[PDB]
Amino acid sequence: PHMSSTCTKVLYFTDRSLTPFMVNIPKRLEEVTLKDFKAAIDREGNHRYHFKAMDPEFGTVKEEIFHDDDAIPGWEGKIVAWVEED
Repeated sequence: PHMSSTCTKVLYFTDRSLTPFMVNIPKRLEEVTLKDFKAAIDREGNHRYHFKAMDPEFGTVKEEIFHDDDAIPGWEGKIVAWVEED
């Protein structure tokens, strides 16, 4: 079963693993929201979400995002995220 090109691949780290997980979002990227990431990683409970971003002032940072509806940062079809127990 084959996927479309409107994939965005996500690497995510978890509290409970040393090795990242890789999953895909069936959205482009300018379309992915915390809602979609949430679903994709399908972990349940209370978590905090931090994402690889570039801020023009601080450089590369892990920027926390909270709201289902917020857009999430990525680059060239890739998202990098960290999940924690909250």
